[PDB]
Amino acid sequence: MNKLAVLYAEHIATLQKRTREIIERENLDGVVFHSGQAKRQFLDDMYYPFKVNPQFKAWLPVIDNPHCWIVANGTDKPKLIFYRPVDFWHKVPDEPNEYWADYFDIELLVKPDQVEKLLPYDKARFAYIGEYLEVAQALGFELMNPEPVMNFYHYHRAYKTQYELACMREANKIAVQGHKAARDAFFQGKSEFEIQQAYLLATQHSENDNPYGNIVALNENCAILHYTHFDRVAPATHRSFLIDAGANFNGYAADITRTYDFTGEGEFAELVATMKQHQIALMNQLAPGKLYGELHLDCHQRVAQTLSDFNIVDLSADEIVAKGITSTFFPHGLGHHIGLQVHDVGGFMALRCTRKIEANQVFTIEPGLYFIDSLLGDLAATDNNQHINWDKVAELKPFGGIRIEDNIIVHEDSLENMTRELRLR
Amino acid sequence: MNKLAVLYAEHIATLQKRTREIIERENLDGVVFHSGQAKRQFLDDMYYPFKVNPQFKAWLPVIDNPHCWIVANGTDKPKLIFYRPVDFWHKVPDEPNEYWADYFDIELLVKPDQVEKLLPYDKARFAYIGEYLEVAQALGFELMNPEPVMNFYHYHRAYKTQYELACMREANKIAVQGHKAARDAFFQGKSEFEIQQAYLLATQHSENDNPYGNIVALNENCAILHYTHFDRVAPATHRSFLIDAGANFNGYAADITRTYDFTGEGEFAELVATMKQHQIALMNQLAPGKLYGELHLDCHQRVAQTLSDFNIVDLSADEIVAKGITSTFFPHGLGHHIGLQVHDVTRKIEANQVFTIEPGLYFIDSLLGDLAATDNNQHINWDKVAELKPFGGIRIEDNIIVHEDSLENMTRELRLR
Amino acid sequence: MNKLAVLYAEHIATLQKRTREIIERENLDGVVFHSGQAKRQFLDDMYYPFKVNPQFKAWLPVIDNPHCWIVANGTDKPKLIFYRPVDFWHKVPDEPNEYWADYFDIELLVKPDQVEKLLPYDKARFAYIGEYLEVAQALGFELMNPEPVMNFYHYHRAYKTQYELACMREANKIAVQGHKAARDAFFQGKSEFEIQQAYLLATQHSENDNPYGNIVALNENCAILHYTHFDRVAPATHRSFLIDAGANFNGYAADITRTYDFTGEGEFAELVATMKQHQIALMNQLAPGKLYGELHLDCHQRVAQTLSDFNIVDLSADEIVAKGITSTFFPHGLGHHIGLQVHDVTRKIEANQVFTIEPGLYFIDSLLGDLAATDNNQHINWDKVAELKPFGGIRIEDNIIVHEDSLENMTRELRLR
Ligand SMILES: CC(C)NP(=O)(O)NC(C)C
Ligand SMILES: CC(C)NP(=O)(O)NC(C)C
Ligand SMILES: CC(C)NP(=O)(O)NC(C)C
Ligand SMILES: [Mn+2]
Ligand SMILES: [Mn+2]
Ligand SMILES: [Mn+2]
Ligand SMILES: [Mn+2]
Ligand SMILES: [Mn+2]
Ligand SMILES: [Mn+2]
Ligand SMILES: [Mn+2]
Ligand SMILES: [Mn+2]
Ligand SMILES: [Mn+2]
Ligand SMILES: [Mn+2]
Ligand SMILES: [Mn+2]
Repeated sequence: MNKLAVLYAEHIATLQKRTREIIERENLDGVVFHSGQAKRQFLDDMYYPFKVNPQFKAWLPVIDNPHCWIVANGTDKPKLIFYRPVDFWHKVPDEPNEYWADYFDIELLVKPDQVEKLLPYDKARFAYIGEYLEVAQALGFELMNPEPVMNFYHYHRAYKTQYELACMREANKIAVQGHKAARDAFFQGKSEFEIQQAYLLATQHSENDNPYGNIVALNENCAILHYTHFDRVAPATHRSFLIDAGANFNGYAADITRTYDFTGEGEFAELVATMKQHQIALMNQLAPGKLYGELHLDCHQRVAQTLSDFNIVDLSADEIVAKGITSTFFPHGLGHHIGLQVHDVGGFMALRCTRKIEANQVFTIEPGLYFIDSLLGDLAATDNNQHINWDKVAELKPFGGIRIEDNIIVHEDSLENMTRELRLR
Repeated sequence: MNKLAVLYAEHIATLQKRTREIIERENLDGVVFHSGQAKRQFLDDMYYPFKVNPQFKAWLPVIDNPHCWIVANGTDKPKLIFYRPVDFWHKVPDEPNEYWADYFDIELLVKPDQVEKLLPYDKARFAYIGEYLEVAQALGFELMNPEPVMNFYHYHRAYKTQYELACMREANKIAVQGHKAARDAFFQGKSEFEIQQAYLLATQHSENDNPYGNIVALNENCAILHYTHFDRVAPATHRSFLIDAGANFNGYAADITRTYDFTGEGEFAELVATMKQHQIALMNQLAPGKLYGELHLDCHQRVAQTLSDFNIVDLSADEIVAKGITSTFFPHGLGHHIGLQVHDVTRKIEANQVFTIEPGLYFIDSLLGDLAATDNNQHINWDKVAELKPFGGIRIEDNIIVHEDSLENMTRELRLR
Repeated sequence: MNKLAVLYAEHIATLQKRTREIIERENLDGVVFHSGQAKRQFLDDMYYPFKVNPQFKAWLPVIDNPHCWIVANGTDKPKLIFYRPVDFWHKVPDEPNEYWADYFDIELLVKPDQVEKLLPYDKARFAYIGEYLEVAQALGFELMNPEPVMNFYHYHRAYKTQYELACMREANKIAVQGHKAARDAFFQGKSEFEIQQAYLLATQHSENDNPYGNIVALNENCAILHYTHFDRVAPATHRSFLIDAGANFNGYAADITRTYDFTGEGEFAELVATMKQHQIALMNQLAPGKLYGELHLDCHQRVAQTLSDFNIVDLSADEIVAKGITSTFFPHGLGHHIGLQVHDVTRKIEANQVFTIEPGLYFIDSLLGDLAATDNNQHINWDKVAELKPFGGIRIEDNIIVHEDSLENMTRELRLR
């Protein structure tokens, strides 16, 4: 059989159920999900890569097809207007024939402007869920992405079905295959660009195939949080390596990060090691009922406990915390839900210190320690400048920073660290 | 077909399951729910209006019928003993033939005394849930409203089934109709008595149909938190109007309050608009996991803020809260659960619970006098107090359903400004 | 009709469900539970008393039978290999014809070795849960107590099913009978040994039947937390008495502790009454969501308050908790989970869980001596310890079921004070 296919059946049933609750709560005849269209480059004839509407790939693993429409009410079989053009120019895939095809009443669409006769006769009562408000309005839809319907699905999107969890496991598997190849490459001393190419080859992913734009940084670039470029020339000296990169599976994202030392023995190599442990401990705290805010205060606690131990700051943890200086070394959140979207949706009425970690939710735990001169500077401009070992900073500054991020499934009974279980030390 | 009908199924199921968990926990063979009886007036042949046992209508929408009995163990089908006299004096109704009828095994009772026959022969382990202790004892029951069972059912009453929420929506619907007609009557310059008549006609409710005695206050009566009368004569001039009033549907209540300024302008009209903002802002703080306490505090802050911004108290918000002055302008709670009973049976907000959000701001003598004797007296703009005094007070209250994902303000979704 | 009979259905259903949910997650075709075997005494022909596999009885109440196996997946009716040998030397029980029988496909085993014939043909994706590894491997199994499967059931074992709650109620009932008989034996000045025999006779339990090894202590013995021996000879003088004993029902256990003062007046008697308070006060801070750690810290608080009130210590409750001396008069936990195992398999108290709130205050030389070698020696009222030491200590343990709507102290609801 197909473990995935057996899971899918329940996935559909879950979405169907949520579709019924919501159109009732808002008195709708049904919800229409538009996959989107391709965007044309200004004054050109080229297009940007296509990126499906999350709300559409939520139902099925069709992420590379524009002009597809889902119309459902939760009780009847959902309709799938599937775009399958015909023209010798582009290769034509066979009609939908995989396990999910059976769960929809599929109607083939050959021309994007022919969709109206395939849609409901009276559209006034169906909610349009998509980006092209103009096109919907032309077809007769009047309810444009109703906040109530959007927040509803978004709220439940935080609770991953079994098919979703399996999908995400697959995405993690592919992503580590590449996080290791990218590792080897760093140690072989290749450039950021070469390593990035290594990661793509190992994940069999094209650049536009991955969930977000990879961060492949070396030495001081590791401090650029949102580093996007890829130097083509390998640094003179290879010191530090930080790579934030994921992979995709049926529309679900993986979001892993790893920092490395080139040798594996100096101060920095030591710093990373602390972080790893800190990271794993923060990972170990996830449990239904916990408030993210607690793991937050604890991450910052551990940061300060690290800044004090490596004499980066000549104070104690409680004071680095208290005086409020841990944020200039760890300037971002500890984690975020993740699924169909890297920084996934959810939460009571459209990550907070108040939100509660619940079962079947997926998270990233990504604590970090960075030496970001811009942020480092503003610290020297306050009467805290005194309490810091600047000589120590410049001693590490050339390594940029550290980040370790895993993707963890939270079960009612336990934690499943997809990343580490796949053995990515 | 019938939306209420479908949801009812799950209602019964829920109640049946709630019942099982409890007769097992307390080792009972079943629970008996007595609709109640009609109270005769002293020395007279007249009676009081009938008021069904809450514990009884929790199961079905039969609220105008005395001498009715429900006996269930949560496992077997629930047993309904249905009072139904026969005679020419009173109009007799067609047998129970509505959606709910099928979920019970109905036994027609033609006379109150002719009931013991239909009840369980060995009422040893059956608990009697009702007001009529003696009547029960003489029948054979011994367990009288056994506390653990009452607190049990009452705990779970805070968690409404879908059926219940649908009933509540319908009651808010009716109640808003009335609230609109009431507002109209006010502006037409009618009297409290007349505004009240208007309300009853729009809601198609008789006075004894209200889930509670309406409050129809005009001008300074708006400061009487429990104003009971309806003046037959109208005010010389019309300034303010406060109406707290709801309605009923299948035993569920709506509890809605709205305040209005007659001219729509002046300081009071703006104070009501300020209040309306706070009310909505409070309603918007509701969310599963949260402590009502939190909302209570913020409400007092909102009052503190308003008191300062309008120059009622010459102190900053924090100054007004710190000195506990707010409580003399807003003496009651912020809200309560609502359901089968208007005031339904630290505490954390949770899904499927229905609350009222009723911030208020009033100018009450008793309390302003008590304030004048606390020395805070030399901190409040007694001129501004006297200026607004003639308006009485303000209160705005909605009924909100709290879903796991969002809020459903029944009252405002009905477009009752 | 019957009692447990009904609740059992839902018991099976639930374990079935939990099994489905786990075989799939671990990619297993099924799980096999081994009741166990009777261990033979070295070089002899006598055996140890049989002690069933918790994981095995977790399904049905067959705790005295070795060579029994359960094979399930969560979807198919569960498979039961019931060991039932035949021969004139032993009495032969009828075939399993009790309510729990029908929930299984029952295959009788007459000799152990003959088990391979009834077990899964391909044992590749079957997890063996038992302690007899070599026998498993020799049978074909390879998956021996896979950790993620063990941690699964155990996690859920913390949530009892109605049936399981019934069974535990019965256990508490029986235990309380024995706890009252034991109580009287104490006042009648009997020896530890006699008191125990009194407990056993009242609870109708043979020594090996009780959940754990009963602790029956008198005087200074009370300070020995794990007192295992029973004095055959009564104490010269009768001061104090601590008894930690429980019972067994269908595999479920009771674990109650009561401390007494012979005279019923005097420092100790007082100190005991107070402890009783703190125990009831704590038993009341039990509620879904409560953080054990908060209870545990509040207990140590009351302990420090008693150490200060009875002036055992010369410091304020807080300074006592401050210098952490409290850990020398209360060296053990505040409670634990209980169910199929006495010590059942930062944490929050959920509903449908069962806890043993068991606070205590003891005069252990072993620790007082350690404490006297610290600057705290400076604060301790030694002249007071010598006045209590002769009584050993105290411990009041109850078994409470946490429901979502309320709390249920089984022990106390049974009348044991
Ligand atoms: C770019 C983004 C996907 N990486 P991240 O959100 O996991 N961590 C940030 C803070 C760099
Ligand atoms: C009379 C009662 C139903 N109104 P209320 O409880 O909503 N507000 C009170 C505080 C005046
Ligand atoms: C022997 C054991 C079952 N008793 P307990 O664990 O409840 N208390 C300890 C401190 C003796
Ligand atoms: Mn079709
Ligand atoms: Mn950016
Ligand atoms: Mn990342
Ligand atoms: Mn991330
Ligand atoms: Mn009870
Ligand atoms: Mn009153
Ligand atoms: Mn009201
Ligand atoms: Mn109210
Ligand atoms: Mn021991
Ligand atoms: Mn014990
Ligand atoms: Mn114990």
